[PDB]
Amino acid sequence: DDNHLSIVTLEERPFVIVEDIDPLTETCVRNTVPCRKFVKINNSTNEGMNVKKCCKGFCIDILKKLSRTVKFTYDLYLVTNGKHGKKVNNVWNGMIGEVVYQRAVMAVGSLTINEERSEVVDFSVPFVETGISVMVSRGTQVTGLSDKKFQRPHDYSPPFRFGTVPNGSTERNIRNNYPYMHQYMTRFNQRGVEDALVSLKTGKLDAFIYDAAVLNYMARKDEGCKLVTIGSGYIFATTGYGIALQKGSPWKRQIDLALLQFVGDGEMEELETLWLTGIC
Amino acid sequence: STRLKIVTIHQEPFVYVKPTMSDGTCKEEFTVNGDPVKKVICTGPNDTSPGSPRHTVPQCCYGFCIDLLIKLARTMNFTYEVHLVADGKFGTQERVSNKKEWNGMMGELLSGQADMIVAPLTINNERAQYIEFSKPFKYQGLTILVKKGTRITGINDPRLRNPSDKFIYATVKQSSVDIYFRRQVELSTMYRHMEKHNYESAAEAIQAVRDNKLHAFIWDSAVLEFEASQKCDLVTTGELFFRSGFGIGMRKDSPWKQNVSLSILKSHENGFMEDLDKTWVRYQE
Ligand SMILES: O=C(O)Cc1cccnc1C(=O)O
Repeated sequence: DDNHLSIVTLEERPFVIVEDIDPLTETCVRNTVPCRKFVKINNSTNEGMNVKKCCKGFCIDILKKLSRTVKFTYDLYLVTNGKHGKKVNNVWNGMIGEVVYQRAVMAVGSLTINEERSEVVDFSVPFVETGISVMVSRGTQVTGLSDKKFQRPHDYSPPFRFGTVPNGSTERNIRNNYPYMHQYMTRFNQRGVEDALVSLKTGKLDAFIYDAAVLNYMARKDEGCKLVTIGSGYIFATTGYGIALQKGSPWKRQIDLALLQFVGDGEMEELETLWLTGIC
Repeated sequence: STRLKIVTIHQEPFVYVKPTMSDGTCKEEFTVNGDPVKKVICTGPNDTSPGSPRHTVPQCCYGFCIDLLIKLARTMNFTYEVHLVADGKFGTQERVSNKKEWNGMMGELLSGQADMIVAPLTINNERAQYIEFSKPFKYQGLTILVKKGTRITGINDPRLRNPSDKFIYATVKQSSVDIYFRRQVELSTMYRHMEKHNYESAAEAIQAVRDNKLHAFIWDSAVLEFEASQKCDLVTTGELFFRSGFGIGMRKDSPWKQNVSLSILKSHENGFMEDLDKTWVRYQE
């Protein structure tokens, strides 16, 4: 009971991957774990139902290890109110909000550690390195975020076309650090990573600014190896993914030590090889 | 209350250590960007040889970690005094008897000779059991330093995995790399090779590679890549074969720990850490 924890996650391949459950068995097989998703009946009601799904990927493998090593059981669910975490009128949504408002004991997923999130949740040690990277077509001449094509976009004719996926740690950072770039960028907001890669490949976008761990993976997987991150995969505002816990959580110490043991004993490299490899 | 006792260690480019001038102050110098170099007085032993008395002397300290300390002290409004770790070591737990004991900066933090470690101090399981680490102020890893001309592939090179006395490699005693090779049974063959040749300090190891007395030095990538950028007879090979971060070290009940970590995050996010990288780490090639 006290050892059985509500845990929240969010699909973001390859770190978390969501598949439909076998209708004939209603059982998750192979390397997957049960994860449920509250799905609305209609838009004129608050009624919904929990749909049984199955989850796998790099952070799911981390969760299974933590569950075995720290000795807990869990009911994993997928967030439905936002995504990673954003503060709206001083109210947190996404995985962060689930934790802040005690609907989950922890958030396990591709959850970026930053300062304003750390004011409302406790984060584990980082277990995957990330930050902010820039994806372009190969040969695009852009030094980085501080490139003048980004900072002073209208100093060029035609101006550089570049966007991010809004409402996560990347946009929060750009808004705080580069006001003119941020207000220029918003017209190029992309609904998600797959849209952004299509926009790049078809010439609708010159650059895509986003989470380094996801972009570096998408680069290694790109069909034909045409899309690259700048600076051989350079990262601005280096940070990592962390497990988010409630402030003062008594699980933090054992989670931290477990993750550090996984790193120290080489177990993390096996997961990286399993989930994060590509032929570019 | 009291001024915080900061313990650090000599380790360029994070911590430079130089003599004071005659009058006991530190010489005015200017960075690659033209800005004054912030120096602090740091007391430390002048005799660093093993088994000798450790009577201390005022010296000058500066570099990436000293700039970071200054930013922390201004941000959270503490005063401080800096000293160099007496035994010259980062810190491991060793058997004494059935008791165990921490040496180096870890030992000083735990015994209260220090209140905060500000150093290129790797975060690892063994130390986290005893002290509190900040979120990493620097992400890096391990790589391998060799004389130019020496060809080895990396951590899986047969001259490392099937070792002989013809090709000697080593790391620093009582360091996180020492712990790493002792911890993993898969690395035990290399561990037993290195335990005959480990050096008291990184600078001594690096010099032994220049003098063709050490064929390979396994050490932190933030340090080795800086050395390879200044000494063009030395190179790294194989890229990072393990990834780890440096964090600030405090006792688990420090009142400062939440605000230290938040300041580190803030500094990654607003470009301060990048500025430090441009000033101290990445500027030559
Ligand atoms: O980087 C973003 O803006 C969104 C994002 C993308 C991948 C992983 N984490 C996040 C996050 O905000 O936690």
